[PDB]
Order: sequence, then C-alpha cells, then structure tokens
Amino acid sequence: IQRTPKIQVYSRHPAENGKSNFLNCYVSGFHPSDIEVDLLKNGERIEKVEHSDLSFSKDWSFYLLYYTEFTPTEKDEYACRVNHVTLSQPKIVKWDRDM
Amino acid sequence: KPIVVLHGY
Amino acid sequence: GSHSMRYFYTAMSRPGRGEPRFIAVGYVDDTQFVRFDSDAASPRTEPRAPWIEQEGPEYWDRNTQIFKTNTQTYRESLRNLRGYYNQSEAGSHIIQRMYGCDLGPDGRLLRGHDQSAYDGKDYIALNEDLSSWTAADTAAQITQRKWEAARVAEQLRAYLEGLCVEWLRRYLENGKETLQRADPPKTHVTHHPVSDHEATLRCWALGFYPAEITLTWQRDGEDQTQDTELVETRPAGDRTFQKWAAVVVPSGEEQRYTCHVQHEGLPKPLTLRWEP
Repeated sequence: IQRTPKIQVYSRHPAENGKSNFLNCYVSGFHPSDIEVDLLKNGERIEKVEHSDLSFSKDWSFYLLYYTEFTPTEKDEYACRVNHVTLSQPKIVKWDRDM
Repeated sequence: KPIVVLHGY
Repeated sequence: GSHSMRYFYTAMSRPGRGEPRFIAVGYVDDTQFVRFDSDAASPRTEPRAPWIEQEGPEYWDRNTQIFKTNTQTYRESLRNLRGYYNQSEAGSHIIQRMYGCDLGPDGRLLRGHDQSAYDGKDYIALNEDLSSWTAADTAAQITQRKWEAARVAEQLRAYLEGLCVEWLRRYLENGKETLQRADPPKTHVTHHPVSDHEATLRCWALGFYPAEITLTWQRDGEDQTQDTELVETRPAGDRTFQKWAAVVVPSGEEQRYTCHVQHEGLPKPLTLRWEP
C-alpha cells in the first residue's frame, strides 16, 4: 500500500567550484505524501531550503523538488537526508558531480 | 480555470 | 497531444492532528501555474507562473471560493470513504483527483480526463465517452450512484469540451513565449572507467522543455534497451528538465556505441558518440 521515495541529488547548472549554483534534491514515486527532506552541508542541515508544491504522477505517486542556492567547492560535501514512513531510518544520498 | 465544486464521494 | 491542462487535488486525513489538509495545483503541460493549500496562514489561490498574474480579481476570488468549498467537500468525502471500507477513525487516508483536457496540434479536444484514487489505488474514473463511469469496487459503486444522481458526468463533459479548452487556449496565448517555446537539450557524452576492461558511457540531456524526450544507446546501430540505465527525468528548478542514459561498454569498443536524442526543440534528432 505504500511506496518508498526515489531520490536524486544534483545541481541546476554544471558544477564549477566557486561559482554560485542551486543544489536540488528531487524526491519522487512515494506514497503517502508526508515526507521529510533536508539538504546537508558537511553533515549539517542548511536553512532556508525551499520546495515545490505537492503534485503527483499518472501512477498517483507524489513528487517534490527541494532546493537551495549554493557554491560548490573542492572540499565541501553536500547531501540530501530523506525520511518517510517506508524507511527504517533516514536515508542520506550524497551529491555526486557526475550524476 | 478549475471546474465548479462537484458532488462529494 | 500538443497541449494539456490538468488540476491535481490531494486531500489527506490526519487523526489527532487537525482536519484533513486539501491541496490543489494546476498545470499547463509541464508548467505549474496555480496553487492552493488549506494549511496556509491565509488560504488563497496563488499564482505560480508569470503569465497567470494578469488575471483579474474575480478570477482569483472565484478560484479561492472553489478551493475553500472543495476543502470542506473533501473532508466529508474522506469520512464517507472511511465508512465504505469499514476503516477505523485512527488511520490517515488520502483521496487524489486529477482532471483536465488534452488538445491536439490544431487546438481541438483530443480527450478529457477525470480520475480518482483512494490511498494510491484507482477508485473511480470517467470513461473516455465523458458519459459513463468505471468503479473499482463496491465502495466506488456508491460514489458512482451519487455522481449519477448529481449529473456529474454531464457537468464534466460540458466543462471538458467547453471551459477547459477555452481557458487552456487562453493560457497558451498569454504564456506563448514559454508554453509554446520548446527549449532543446544541451547534450554531451562522458566516459568513466569501471575496471581495466569496461567503462561507463553516459549521455546527458540538460536544459530542455517540455519534459518529453527520448534518450537511447545503440551498439552497431541496434537499440540497447535492456543494458541501458535511464534515470527519471528531473526538474532543474528553472522550468527545464534533465535526463541521462548510461551503458557499460568493453574498453576499446566505445565507437560501436551511439547515443540518440529526440526532443521537440531540436532542428533534427542528434546522434552523439564519446569524443576523447
């Protein structure tokens, strides 16, 4: 009866160190709609993260985009922390430049 | 523009 | 079809945490244009695309009346559905409804839609005739009887053939510089060794609108559908979309592989190879 979220973590524009960009976490294919999503910089929750309005796909599963402005660097690690009723513990997906 | 409110379920 | 309008309604019960929440969003193609959320500090219909902002006070008042009334109607419907399934007052449940119209390239009604789901399972749908219903089970048969008594199918047919199409065509004109502009994908192929004898070829499509796209890998001119990893198309956040397709290939065989891209914004389909 319940569907676990798919998770993608990526940037709006191609990543260039020292250049401002937007960090995106797209959660999709989940049901029911309640979901917790945070963006992390070096393991720490970023403030002022926004998200799109709740909508759903033809198969009735929900999707949301979480996003924040950011400036990638060589060293800083970014990630997306997702919790849903289908998950035993929060799922953390790291940002990979080539994904 | 949405349709007017329709009967409930 | 060429263009579509859809509204998506979600109502969610939450026993012990207030009355059910109602959210409505409206889309033309892959562009959202309005929202309403009953949980908002001041619930009202709000614009989400620039081309809708020009609509007058009456439009917004009418939308907000409709969605405020739906908030109440949907709370009653959730109570009713709980009963149809002998469910306890303790669990949380969701009704979803989607409806709207599809136009072909000439702007004529291709077909209309009205579909509902309960807890993510199809519940009741208006048939393509816009006249009769398909009910999933004996609970949905009760809803069907109500809707037949209330002449719901007749009301929907009139909307879908009339106001839906009229308003869709209005929005398409008012938003023509975005809604009727197909932005082609920016494309490239990357190469990532996985072992001494294999590497991943990844074909990227970025910055495209609308979201519809075909990305395929071929080996020796033959589609590699089983061996291709295709991520879900994802929003960039600036209206555009992103996608990639990947194949693991034997090292030294990279030139037997071609990525093929089809999208509405391209002069012609692309054939790309890895370029060392």
